[PDB]
Amino acid sequence: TFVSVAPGQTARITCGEESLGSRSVIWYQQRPGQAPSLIIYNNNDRPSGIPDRFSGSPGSTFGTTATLTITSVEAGDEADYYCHIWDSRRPTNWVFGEGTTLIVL
Amino acid sequence: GAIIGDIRKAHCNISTEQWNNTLTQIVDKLREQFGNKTIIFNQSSGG
Amino acid sequence: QVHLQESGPGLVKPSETLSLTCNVSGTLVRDNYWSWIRQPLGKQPEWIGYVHDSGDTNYNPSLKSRVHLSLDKSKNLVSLRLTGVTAADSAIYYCATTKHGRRIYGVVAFKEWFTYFYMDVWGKGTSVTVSS
Ligand SMILES: *[C@@H]1O[C@H](CO)[C@@H](O[C@@H]2O[C@H](CO)[C@@H](O[C@@H]3O[C@H](CO[C@H]4O[C@H](CO)[C@@H](O)[C@H](O)[C@@H]4O)[C@@H](O)[C@H](O[C@H]4O[C@H](CO)[C@@H](O)[C@H](O)[C@@H]4O[C@H]4O[C@H](CO)[C@@H](O)[C@H](O)[C@@H]4O)[C@@H]3O)[C@H](O)[C@H]2NC(C)=O)[C@H](O)[C@H]1NC(C)=O
Ligand SMILES: *[C@@H]1O[C@H](CO)[C@@H](O[C@@H]2O[C@H](CO)[C@@H](O[C@@H]3O[C@H](CO)[C@@H](O)[C@H](O[C@H]4O[C@H](CO)[C@@H](O)[C@H](O)[C@@H]4O)[C@@H]3O)[C@H](O)[C@H]2NC(C)=O)[C@H](O)[C@H]1NC(C)=O
Ligand SMILES: *[C@@H]1O[C@H](CO)[C@@H](O)[C@H](O)[C@H]1NC(C)=O
Ligand SMILES: *[C@@H]1O[C@H](CO)[C@@H](O)[C@H](O)[C@H]1NC(C)=O
Ligand SMILES: *[C@@H]1O[C@H](CO)[C@@H](O)[C@H](O)[C@H]1NC(C)=O
Repeated sequence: TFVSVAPGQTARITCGEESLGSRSVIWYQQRPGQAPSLIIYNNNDRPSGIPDRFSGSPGSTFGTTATLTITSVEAGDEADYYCHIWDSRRPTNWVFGEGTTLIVL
Repeated sequence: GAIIGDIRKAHCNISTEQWNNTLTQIVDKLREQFGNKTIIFNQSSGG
Repeated sequence: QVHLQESGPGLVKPSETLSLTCNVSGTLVRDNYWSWIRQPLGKQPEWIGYVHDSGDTNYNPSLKSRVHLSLDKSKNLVSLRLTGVTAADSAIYYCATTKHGRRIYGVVAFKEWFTYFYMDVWGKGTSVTVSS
């Protein structure tokens, strides 16, 4: 679950299972030796303190998979990314998915 | 086969004021054939 | 600027009623919701759940055996207690707040909505390990 992307290029992160029903994806990041934080607090809505560079897919998809698109990778992007699915079909899952460690050369 | 949408039971959509619009009409005419808010609508007993 | 302090003996004997404490910073416990997160060293984090006074005392469905959360309004402290610690409990814990979020996808009266929680802030945490 390791992704290698050169600086300044585009990156794609795939997390979660098939889109059986609607989702409300929550995106989290983990910094080595530092407390986590938040990036996206909804399917597409974002909080303050971050520009509109980040993008995501809506939750009105059936049979697809949640994906994250990152462009213009910088030195500060080196962190472990986690996804949290929220389906109306399955109960609330208390275990996060396969964390993708994105490394920058 | 299966469900691939959302679990949402079948439902019917009537306007909220239409049922009162027709109510006042039959009610006013009912005062003629029948003795004149004494009008009560109740569900059937069943069977 | 939000900071918090934790505690812990460091070394915990097996099969001991371990207790953990977490304080607050400015925000009172009555008008806020708190959650605990357990993360094994180097693996994905695991969510214990959220606890709140006056009814909202839901725990982790998977365990539902030895978890016990309590609140102290006078001291503004929240305590986490486990009975019968095992060898797999060595993990970093985090006490932090959470924010609600609503989504409706159907009829308002037929329960087609589930509240989703996101943690705006995260705690510093304290390391807990078990040895002999
Ligand atoms: C028969 O009568 C019943 C009621 O008696 C009526 O039920 C209604 O069903 C509709 C189905 O569409 C429900 O509408 C949904 O409502 C919620 C909440 O909307 C809020 O926000 C709007 C303003 O935006 C306000 O007007 C409203 O009052 C609420 O505050 C939303 O979840 C739905 O819209 C989102 O989801 C849609 C489906 O995925 C998307 O197409 C849409 O874009 C909306 O956003 C989604 O995509 C975004 C993409 O960026 C994303 O950011 C969002 O997070 C989200 O994923 C939808 O409007 C309505 O609530 C029901 N009524 C009540 C009272 O609750 C029936 O429709 C009516 N007719 C029939 C034939 O049965
Ligand atoms: C109603 O109940 C029936 C009976 O349980 C159920 O039928 C089952 O459907 C599933 C659909 O996945 C079948 O499972 C598949 O069987 C074979 C095993 O060799 C494979 O085709 C599939 O494996 C792939 O898919 C899995 C995910 O589904 C992956 O985990 C796996 O790695 C593979 O990619 C899969 O296991 C199952 O055989 C039938 N069972 C019977 C007895 O027919 C049906 O789905 C239920 N319907 C509803 C609507 O709930
Ligand atoms: C029912 O559908 C018709 C046709 O689309 C529409 O004109 C009407 O407004 C709908 N009824 C209500 C109560 O909204
Ligand atoms: C309908 O009738 C039942 C008895 O069959 C009675 O208990 C009930 O109150 C009535 N409801 C109304 C709305 O008049
Ligand atoms: C009518 O509506 C009332 C509430 O106004 C509800 O309690 C009752 O069950 C409904 N049905 C009848 C037959 O009164």
